[PDB]
Amino acid sequence: AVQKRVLKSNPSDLEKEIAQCLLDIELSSSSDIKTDAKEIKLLSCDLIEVEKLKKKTILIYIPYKIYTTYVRKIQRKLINELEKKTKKYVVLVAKRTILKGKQKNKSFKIIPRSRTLTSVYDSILEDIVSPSEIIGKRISMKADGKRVFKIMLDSKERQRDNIEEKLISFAAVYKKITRRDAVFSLPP
RNA sequence: AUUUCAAAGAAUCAUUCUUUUUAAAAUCCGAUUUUGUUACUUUGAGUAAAUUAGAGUGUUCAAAGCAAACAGUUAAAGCAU
Repeated sequence: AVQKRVLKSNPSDLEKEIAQCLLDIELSSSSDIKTDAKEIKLLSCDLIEVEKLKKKTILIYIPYKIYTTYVRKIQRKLINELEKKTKKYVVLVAKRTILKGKQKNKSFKIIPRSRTLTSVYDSILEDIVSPSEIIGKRISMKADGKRVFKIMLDSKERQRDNIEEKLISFAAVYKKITRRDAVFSLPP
């Protein structure tokens, strides 16, 4: 039934807890979850704990097609309901193929731009911020050659109370995904 | 303009050189090893001597040359029994 329906990965408790929360929204029939949670499929989940230690954050991988068609459409409303159920800070991202064309893979006349490492990381950066929208990107090159990605977000979600912990969370998630340093900001 | 960023360790003087690992496809016993072409570059292979650079070597020195050196008044010694 429900665990097998939701979870792509083999049976696991915390993944099952997210599935349970989505099911809890689906059973109850909350007002603004449009056409239910019910076609959401969980690929896998990871748990990340930030240095500043304000709760813990869950990253959720979703199959690309489900994520674009279902998750992206409703995403702010869906995340807030899931956040309300969930005891920890959740972010949903699309799983994406990464490969190099010098390996000369079987089904490819040239690797698509969508499957390029840089494009994938930019696309994932879009996915994590998603309820808020990127104004601009800037890469600061430290004297010792360390590189810091300064990401400016919108002015709409600036006036939320949860901002800096969320910015820390975005920075944390992107670092866990790829070991670049981030900084995030909101307009003066 | 454009397409795979990096990370951590070990060696070593705050420096430096290095190793490990981070998608995908094919293969071999869940682990193990392969993946455009050319220019460019690295090593190599094979490559007349004389000349040339250059080592060894006091031709009376040097230009040269390719020789020489050692000990023995004819034995010490080495090796054949």
